Amino acid sequence: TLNGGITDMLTELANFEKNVSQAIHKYNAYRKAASVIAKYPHKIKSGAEAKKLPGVGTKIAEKIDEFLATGKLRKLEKIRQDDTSSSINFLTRVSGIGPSAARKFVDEGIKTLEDLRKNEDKLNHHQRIGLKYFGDFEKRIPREEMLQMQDIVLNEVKKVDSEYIATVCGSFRRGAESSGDMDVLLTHPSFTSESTKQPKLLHQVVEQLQKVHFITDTLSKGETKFMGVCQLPSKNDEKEYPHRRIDIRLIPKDQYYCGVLYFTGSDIFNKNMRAHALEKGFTINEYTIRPLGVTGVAGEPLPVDSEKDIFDYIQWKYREPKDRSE
DNA sequence: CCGACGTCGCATCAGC
DNA sequence: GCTGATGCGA
DNA sequence: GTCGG
Ligand SMILES: Nc1ncnc2c1ncn2[C@H]1C[C@H](O)[C@@H](COP(=O)(O)O)O1
Ligand code: NA
Ligand code: NA
Repeated sequence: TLNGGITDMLTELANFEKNVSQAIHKYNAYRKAASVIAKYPHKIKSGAEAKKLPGVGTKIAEKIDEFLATGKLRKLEKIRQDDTSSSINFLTRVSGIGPSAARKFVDEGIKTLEDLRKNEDKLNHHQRIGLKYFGDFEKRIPREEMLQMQDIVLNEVKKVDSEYIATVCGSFRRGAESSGDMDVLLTHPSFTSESTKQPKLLHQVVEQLQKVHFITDTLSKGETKFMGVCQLPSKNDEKEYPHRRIDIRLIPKDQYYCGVLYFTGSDIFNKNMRAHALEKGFTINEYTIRPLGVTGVAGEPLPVDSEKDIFDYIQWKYREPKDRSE
């Protein structure tokens, strides 16, 4: 209502720049421009007013002038009508098809899901699974579902080994009523840096979840990370729950809790905590915490074993995930 | 002017 | 066959 | 595209 019309404009140009022009840097720029505006409690009456905000320059200021004066963006309308560009942006929506594949497909005449089904012998394992759950992937995951899903993973991860620590991070940790992705992090005492690579640990857990029919498909799998699809048990009378995305990541006990807080969020929280860490003399790198020197030479990573453990370094108190928004 | 805007493990591909 | 670049996803 | 050395 306020600046929703402008934000929608910037977000469209953002996706265009990512999928069509393949300019991730201009994509992030347009995305950042829409962010600061979405936090502005006032109706932007002119581009000059918007340029004041960090992330908005002259180009975006001029665009707003046209959007308010004419009622839309002239350059944006040409993009929408352009069959070639509008189709490329669509194909990328499919998990597996990126900005490169989408273009290669359109050149061959493949532009829709219907056209994809015909030429399925041209899609790899990932691209096929994506097409299969095209809609199920674009749907949001309610907290209640996340809770039910969590119990299963926790029950199965402990049922296979009591020394397994698994915590679902992300928006879920912050108490979000939604999620859209099930990011799980796990560790074991038998895995601590110096310890040799463990292709048995992650594989062990994955097999157990597939054993109870939770994990349906697999996008990619290795010795440390896992990416696939999952689904809750079919309910009586009612229709079965949609297929959801799930990522499992094995992390050492030395980088576990340090890696937990990072994936716990938020995106703004990481920035504020990264800057404050440097103010005291420490530097965060997702994995460990290093005490830099007078010239900035990071030293030997100091021991970490908990969530508050890291706060007991930068003179900060334990801030609850429900408040780690900013 | 003009270069920096995170990352990185896994699957597919190129070249040798 | 092995090595190394490129594409993809959060 | 937007910022800052
Ligand atoms: N450019 C860049 N650098 C570093 N981290 C980034 C960047 N862009 C996004 N993110 C992080 C911020 C969130 O923790 C996560 C997305 O959360 P999700 O719930 O998966 O949408 O990705
Ligand atoms: Na600005
Ligand atoms: Na895609």
